Amino acid sequence: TEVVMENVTAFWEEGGTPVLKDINFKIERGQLLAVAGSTGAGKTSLLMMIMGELEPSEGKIKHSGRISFCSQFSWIMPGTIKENIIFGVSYDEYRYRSVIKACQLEEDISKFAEKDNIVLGEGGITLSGGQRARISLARAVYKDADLYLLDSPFGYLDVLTEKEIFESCVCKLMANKTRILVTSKMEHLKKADKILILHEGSSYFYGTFSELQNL
Ligand SMILES: O=c1ccn([C@@H]2O[C@H](COP(=O)(O)OP(=O)(O)OP(=O)(O)O)[C@@H](O)[C@H]2O)c(=O)[nH]1
Ligand SMILES: [Mg+2]
Repeated sequence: TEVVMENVTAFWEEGGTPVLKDINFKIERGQLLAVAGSTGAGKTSLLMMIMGELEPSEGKIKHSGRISFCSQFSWIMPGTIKENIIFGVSYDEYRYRSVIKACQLEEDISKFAEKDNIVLGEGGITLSGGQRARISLARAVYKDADLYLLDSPFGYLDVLTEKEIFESCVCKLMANKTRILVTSKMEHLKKADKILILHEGSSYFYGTFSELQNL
């Protein structure tokens, strides 16, 4: 197994109300877990626990190896679009090209005279919300890691573009990788190996899309 939570309860503030309550799941190596639930349900907090920023007050957690995290808040640092995606990782042309293709960024980049050397975050280009989101996703996917934590990475994208990038990037390009995707969309839950729906910190549902269909 690659990631396990067993009877996990946790608090952001001692004496407070629990942000996660008796959470249980298991992800095998290479599987996809979809994490869903309304605002404040605890989805980002669950990712923070995997990254060691929140410790459990009850229960056990298993995870090993390097993590790549994509925040639900897209961000850019001053530098080229290539520098933002590589972000200090060693460069490889094939790997880089495959990521920008999977994130539909080749279309955006081809329109600039400077191509991948277009400068972001320095007052020149003003990126759209969807461009910043796809760049942030590409940055997280380019990093080599054992576990990918993709926190609602499809911000500002229309539903067809989100569907296409879910398929090209999360399902195809990342097919061999252990993935946790915070998402609410039906196709993503249907394609996931497991689904965890959180509600006010509790497990609203844990299982497969097919199991939920049969209910
Ligand atoms: O650092 C933190 C983070 C979160 N919290 C508190 O943990 C609770 C869950 O906060 P989350 O940030 O985990 O919820 P979420 O990801 O499911 O919500 P969305 O992004 O979809 O909007 C929230 O009630 C928050 O106030 C803290 O107290 N401190
Ligand atoms: Mg969140």
